[PDB]
Amino acid sequence: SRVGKKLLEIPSDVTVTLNDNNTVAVKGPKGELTRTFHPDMEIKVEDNVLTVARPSDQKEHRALHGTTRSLLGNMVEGVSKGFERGLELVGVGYRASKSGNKLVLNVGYSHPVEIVPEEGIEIEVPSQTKVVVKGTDKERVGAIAANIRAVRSPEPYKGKGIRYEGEVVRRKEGK
Amino acid sequence: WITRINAAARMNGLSYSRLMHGLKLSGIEVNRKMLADLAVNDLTAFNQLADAAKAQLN
Amino acid sequence: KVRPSVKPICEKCKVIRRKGKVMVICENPKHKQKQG
Amino acid sequence: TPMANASTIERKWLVVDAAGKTLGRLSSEVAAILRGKHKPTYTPHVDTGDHVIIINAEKIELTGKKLTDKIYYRHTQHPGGLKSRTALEMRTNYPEKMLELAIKGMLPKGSLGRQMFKKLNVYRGSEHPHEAQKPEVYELRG
Amino acid sequence: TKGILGRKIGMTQVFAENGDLIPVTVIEAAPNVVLQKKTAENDGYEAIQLGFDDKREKLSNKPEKGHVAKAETAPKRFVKELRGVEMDAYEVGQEVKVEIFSAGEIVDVTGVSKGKGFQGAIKRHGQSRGPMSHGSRYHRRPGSMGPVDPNRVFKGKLLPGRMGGEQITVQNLEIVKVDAERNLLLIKGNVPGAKKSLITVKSAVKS
RNA sequence: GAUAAGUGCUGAAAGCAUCUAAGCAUGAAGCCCCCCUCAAGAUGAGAUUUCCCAUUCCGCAAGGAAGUAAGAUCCCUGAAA
RNA sequence: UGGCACCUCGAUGUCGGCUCAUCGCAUCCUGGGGCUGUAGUCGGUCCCAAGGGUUGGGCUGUUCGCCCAUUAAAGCGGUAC
Repeated sequence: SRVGKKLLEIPSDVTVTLNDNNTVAVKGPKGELTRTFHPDMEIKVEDNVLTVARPSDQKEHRALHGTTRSLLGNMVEGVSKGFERGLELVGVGYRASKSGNKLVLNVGYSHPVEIVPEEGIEIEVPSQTKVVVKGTDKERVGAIAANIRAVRSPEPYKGKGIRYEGEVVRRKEGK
Repeated sequence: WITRINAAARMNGLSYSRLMHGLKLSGIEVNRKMLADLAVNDLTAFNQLADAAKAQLN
Repeated sequence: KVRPSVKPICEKCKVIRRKGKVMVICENPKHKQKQG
Repeated sequence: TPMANASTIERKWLVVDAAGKTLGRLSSEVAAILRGKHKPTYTPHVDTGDHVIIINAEKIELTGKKLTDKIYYRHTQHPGGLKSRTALEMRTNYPEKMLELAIKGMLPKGSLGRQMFKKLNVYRGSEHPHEAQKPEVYELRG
Repeated sequence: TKGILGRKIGMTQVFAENGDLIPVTVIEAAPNVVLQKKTAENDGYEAIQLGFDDKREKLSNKPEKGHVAKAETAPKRFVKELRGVEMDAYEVGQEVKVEIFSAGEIVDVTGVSKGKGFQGAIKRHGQSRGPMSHGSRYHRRPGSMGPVDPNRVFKGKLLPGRMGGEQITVQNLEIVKVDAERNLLLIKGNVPGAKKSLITVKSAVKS
């Protein structure tokens, strides 16, 4: 009933290398995922299943415990397997092909929308309406999906624009 | 006078206030500040009084 | 939208302290309030 | 009968490293050294201090939220000309005058104060071009 | 970038291929000789000096003749720098002519305007008169000098004084024709300065 | 380039949630640059290139006098001033 | 706007025009946003924003006001009218 001390299994079959306190190099088959973890915290990478150690205090070290452990778990899982995000294109013929690694949108704007993808990330286009972004880092995938949806957000008077693979959009009715 | 005594005493590992308390507490040295400064500007006699006070400060 | 008397109205309303300022957020759009 | 001094003064060169020290918690002992309060031959009208050189001025630090709180105003003489810049850009772009302003603020006013300020030296980076004077290290009391 | 300098002759007209009249100004140019080169390590920045319109021997002293010894030319009357150029393709003693400019290029021109002497408020700053009838005794004079509270006059009040004769720049001027045989340039428009002055002709840097 | 009101990403304290407490973004005719002009009396008086040579007398001493070199000015003809 | 009364001096000349202006933001226009009882076109209301801009005449009255014709707009206030 508290994640900060509640550890979970860490096979860490990847080449998890623990450098000095305020840095960890979690490398594996997918790639190299490195990040400094809170230095003030007592990092405990022991055997295979590692953990953190809340030293003292009430309102900050508990938060550090939870955040650092969640970051470590997400990094470990990412360096072994990735995660994707779905975005829909329901609307009036808003097409989306894939010109090379880059993609072009065909929404109501007179000029076409060009989006250069950041490196390391992957985009797949099964259909012009379905865009799937894949990667090994949750933050980057979320940021790219946020940008894509911010290109043309939906509206409350009709179903158009970019969605989130079934996002709950609240619809209004009016004259 | 007080400023010069303070500098010389700090050279020895003390403060002006502690040195004055120790001097008045030990053997009642009734030397004023003027002759203390003369003994500062011509020291190695100033230091002897400083260890005299350090002895009684404990 | 501002209402310097911040106070829950909806049954799902929650009180948050973003950036040292009292906030309320509800799923109904007509409920956001900032202390100030 | 007390001995004043004139043309019998002797100066020295001291190097002070400002890596983790607080801004105003070393610029006061530096000012005291500049004025000359640490010599038994101190005299109030003669400027019996000595030179100091400060290196690594880029590593000084503040506390709290002062990196965005403190503001420096330099109104010119024209109407409406009140300029300002925050402490963060002051440190990233003008560290030398950032330290010099504080040191000058804690010094007396008049011709003697201006000479005492003249005997200061502030540098960025780690090296100084004064090896001919053969300076020596000084460890501040803190 | 690029540029040379010369004198200015006068004004005239030119009928274009569309039978359209356009005013014109004439620049004398003549070959320019590079005299020195400045480097980042030696000087702190990159530039080239230029020389133009040599003068006779009696009008130059010994340091001047020593300076132009390396470029191997006669002493010159005008010298000025020009920053931002490609530091290669330039040697000391090399010649630079009018061909560096093409017919349709855009240019900025810099000079010094004519002097006007001691001028008054109405002409110097374009202020207004007072009425000239109805029992008025206020015609061509500066206005009030501010409020009462400050006990002083602000910095920035506008008063008569010596007017003109400073440095001005006019940008975005086209070139009409290039006449290499006489070393001529034909700009379109007006240009600051009196006749027989020194005019800098540099390629446009946007605006 | 950094931001205001805003919109956000992953994320705990609080097994959920959450724009934030770690961290990472976007965002104005405001702000700092980009454009034009003045600017080393900036007593902190800055830099590069080229010329002239280390004369003669008094004074043990610091110094004090006299002709000069490179270079200027007085004086005269004028205005693009 | 009153109440009350501290520097009244060979006085505490109070209001409108002319010539020159400067500052505040509690924003008239222009820039960026949240809600709507916002299908769009046009709106309403609330935040962030002080860089620039913000009109010619008739009527008698010096004042206050009423009108004619424009414009993106014809903003409130302090500086001894």
